[PDB]
Amino acid sequence: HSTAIGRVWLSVIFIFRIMVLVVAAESVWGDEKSSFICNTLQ
Amino acid sequence: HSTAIGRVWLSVIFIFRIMVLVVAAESVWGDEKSSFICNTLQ
Repeated sequence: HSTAIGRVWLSVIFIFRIMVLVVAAESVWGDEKSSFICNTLQ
Repeated sequence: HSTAIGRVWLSVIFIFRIMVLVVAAESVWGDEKSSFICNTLQ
């Protein structure tokens, strides 16, 4: 029922976001807090 | 040749400063820098 601009392009871009997020979830943001250190001793 | 106000009182006060400084030199100020710590990790 959808037109061509959303049937193809929107779905592909959504899959692109899914794949990029999966790649960047465990890898880029895996050590976001463990390696987040501050210069203070508190 | 000195008068009474400096022959007795001034000398005694000077000795008082000597004794107090000797007591407070190694004891009070002995760990002035070794125990001087800062909250930073730098």
